[PDB]
Amino acid sequence: MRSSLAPGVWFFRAFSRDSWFRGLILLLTFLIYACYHMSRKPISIVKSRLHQNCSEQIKPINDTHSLNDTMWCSWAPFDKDNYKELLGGVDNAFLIAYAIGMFISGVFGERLPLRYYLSAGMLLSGLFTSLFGLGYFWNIHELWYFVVIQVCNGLVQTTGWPSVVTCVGNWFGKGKRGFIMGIWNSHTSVGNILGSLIAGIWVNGQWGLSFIVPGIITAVMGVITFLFLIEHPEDVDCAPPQHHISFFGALRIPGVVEFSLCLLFAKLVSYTFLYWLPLYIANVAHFSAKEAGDLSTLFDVGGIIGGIVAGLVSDYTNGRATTCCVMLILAAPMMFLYNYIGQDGIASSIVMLIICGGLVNGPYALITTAVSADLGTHKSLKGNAKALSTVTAIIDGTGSIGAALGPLLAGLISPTGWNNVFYMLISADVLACLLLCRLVYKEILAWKVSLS
Amino acid sequence: MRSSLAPGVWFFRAFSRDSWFRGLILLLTFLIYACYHMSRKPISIVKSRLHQNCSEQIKPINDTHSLNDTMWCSWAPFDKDNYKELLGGVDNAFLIAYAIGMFISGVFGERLPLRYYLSAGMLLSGLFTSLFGLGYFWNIHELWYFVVIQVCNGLVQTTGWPSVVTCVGNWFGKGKRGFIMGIWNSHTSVGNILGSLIAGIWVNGQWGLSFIVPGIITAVMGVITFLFLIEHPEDVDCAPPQHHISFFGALRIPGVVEFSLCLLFAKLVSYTFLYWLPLYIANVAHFSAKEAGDLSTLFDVGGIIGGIVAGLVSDYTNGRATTCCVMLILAAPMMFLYNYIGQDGIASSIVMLIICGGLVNGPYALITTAVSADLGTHKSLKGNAKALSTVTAIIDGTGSIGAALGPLLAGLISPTGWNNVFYMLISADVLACLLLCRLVYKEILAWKVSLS
Ligand SMILES: O=P(O)(O)OC[C@H]1O[C@H](O)[C@H](O)[C@@H](O)[C@@H]1O
Ligand SMILES: O=P(O)(O)OC[C@H]1O[C@H](O)[C@H](O)[C@@H](O)[C@@H]1O
Repeated sequence: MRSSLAPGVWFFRAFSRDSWFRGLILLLTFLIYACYHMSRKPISIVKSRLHQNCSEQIKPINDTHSLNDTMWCSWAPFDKDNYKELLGGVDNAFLIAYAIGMFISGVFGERLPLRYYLSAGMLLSGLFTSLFGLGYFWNIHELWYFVVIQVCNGLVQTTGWPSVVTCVGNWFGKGKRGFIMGIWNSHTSVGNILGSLIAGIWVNGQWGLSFIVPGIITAVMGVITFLFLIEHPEDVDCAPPQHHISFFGALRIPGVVEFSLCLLFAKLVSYTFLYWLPLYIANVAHFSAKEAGDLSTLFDVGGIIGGIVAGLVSDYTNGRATTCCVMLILAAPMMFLYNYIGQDGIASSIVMLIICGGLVNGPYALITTAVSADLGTHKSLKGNAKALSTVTAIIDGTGSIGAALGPLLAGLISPTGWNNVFYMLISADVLACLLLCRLVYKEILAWKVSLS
Repeated sequence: MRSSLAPGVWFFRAFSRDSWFRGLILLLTFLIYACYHMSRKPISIVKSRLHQNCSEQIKPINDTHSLNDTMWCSWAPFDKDNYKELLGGVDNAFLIAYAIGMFISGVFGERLPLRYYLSAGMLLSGLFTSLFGLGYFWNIHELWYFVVIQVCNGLVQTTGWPSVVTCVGNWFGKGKRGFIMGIWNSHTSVGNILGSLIAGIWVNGQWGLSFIVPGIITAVMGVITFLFLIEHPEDVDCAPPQHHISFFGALRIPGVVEFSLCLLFAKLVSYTFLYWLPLYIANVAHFSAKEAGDLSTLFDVGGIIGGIVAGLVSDYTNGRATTCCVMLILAAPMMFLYNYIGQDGIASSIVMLIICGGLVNGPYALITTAVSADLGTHKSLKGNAKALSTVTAIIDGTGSIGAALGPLLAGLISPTGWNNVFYMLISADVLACLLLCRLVYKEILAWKVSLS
């Protein structure tokens, strides 16, 4: 009768029954959509391996050249002078089929059960990623094989996000916001920050195992999701969350017509860093393809902090739009200085990657809730759920056209120098920071009430 | 309303509230007493490193010899011809202080709370194990340092077992027996089978990190036990388990006087294999000290199977004594054949280690319950709890004198050849299989009732 309860189980018994079921559904859907971004990454890390320089390459013992070849280093379709323009098509042959997939998944998406539709997405997303890596063993040398695998990997892998938002919205109720779901939104950057560390291993050597291993980890987390997913909280009998064509008319609203071209510009800037940075940092600093991949991750370790800090500060100050304009208008001088003096001493680049990763990938997770907060208050009121569904089908529609216009435009300027790429990416942030004609003009208008 | 419950959570919701609390207390006390046996092991794996042969050793670049030395391979007290007799004292300077510690812990043991007495045992058991390994960095060359560390590591590490049996006996109630606690009794062999794989790493080279790392893993599982230990099931309000000097007179009973000298012989045989086998297998097969340590584990992977099979078969057949005499009387020809033709072709030794590990370490976990079942039925009946406590203080008393007589006797015969060691270990099994004058004569007596 002398020994009391231990501190561990006395801590663990404080939490209610509901607060464990709304607590493991964050740990499930964290590791689901992190494993999606781990799958999408290694096409962007192996680009400095499919074409390379035979001058620094040692001569082979096995005679596979004809003494004037210099094409036995390169993989075979990516061999000529256009190794940057024939690869910028393979980069968005995934993204165009992804942008069509997000639009079709707004029709045939709710008509299937969620656990049978998310787990058959993570299995056919781990199949088609690895058929891209089995091209190394079957030594297929054709451009028309590596594209159809991408156009079918883009159309399958769109089952990830519109299932995760419903699985969390059934437990928490359409737009929670706090410190916990500020941590949960780093699930799309943890995926990139360990999709480069895992895939990087096999690069120098047999690169076919850079696509097979993240094509099997996604296939196993497609089984774990099939065994342990709970859609609606009435299943385990927990508590429900506590509650709170017309297209031509939709262009007449003073809303969408200036935010559709603000999600187009924002994602340009983020996705060209997602894809073409492990080739830039290998081409300028003259590293290998393991030192190019592992150095990039310091962009994402700033992308985490830029999502935490801008989420807290926009909760201390009411209105989540005036803290996006500051970071967008401040990102441009930092990436100009990073192109200016950021590739000689590593103490400069380890600072500059983290700063231009905080300032670019920060507001990316914030401007969507910022604009959806404004479009809730209109003459077309909150009761018209179909009207808000259609006018938020448009914004996230052109948001994914800004995806496909990123690396396609980056893979045609890049043979004319890298500096012209950063002029475009600096001009795009200032063209994207023109949301202030509406949201900032309303938010500073409502701060004079602090005088009263 | 179409998606049902998943198979995973529908499986997990079948088990009652009590069956998780009596289910994690096996997973805690498995990893506690496995981490004790991981700590005790690496003195037995590094013995082929503290003294070695300079003939196969390459000559050093740094001049640390005087051209006739041949003692710069050896560690400094273990250098002369008696490197097997000065090490057999360090082997049981742990075990004598352990045998005194088990007897003192029958007096001052219940007078402390269990969670404060098991967690200060796994911390002062990870301190004094690692002070033996800090002798490599402080390069102390003295026999009188490595013994006092052992005589204080033996006296502390006796807090392990008489706390684990009370922590399980409060939940399950003095002697459960089934397939689950047949698996739980392999916790003393999983510790040896991963105390050789972990410690083996640093042997060839800096052997001081063969004692520091299992001196820190025990120190961390001394914290995990401090946070998550539950003694009595009235603490979390589960269900209680369902229930069922006099020393000179204790020698007059027809019991103890022939089982005290049966636990003395049984543990001799097991402990000389626990300690002196990674030196035998390095000395005969002429391996290194990583191939000697990793080959030994195939003894313990037979020690697991010999504990599972003899636990099931003694439940299919009533009476747990006639299945111990078979394995003890059959172990002797197999270890004779293992000394005869078991060190030339590895396909022979990989069979023979597993067979003489099943037949030797099998009944070790079974004869104690076999004798405690018989001593429950006597004229001194089950009500006299102090009488059974005293007459089971004697059997487990001399059980630990059989510990200290093992490696001490093995470290004085071993400079006269290894074959004379196996003659002693073959004679000890036949001298230990003379329990049949009492238990087998009673058990075959009660099988004629199967005729009626
Ligand atoms: O993860 P993606 O495919 O880039 O989708 C982008 C969506 O997820 C991000 O992580 C943000 O949480 C959302 O603001 C954004 O709409
Ligand atoms: O684990 P040891 O210190 O060798 O203690 C020996 C005790 O534990 C073994 O694993 C068996 O379960 C018991 O029959 C034995 O009495």
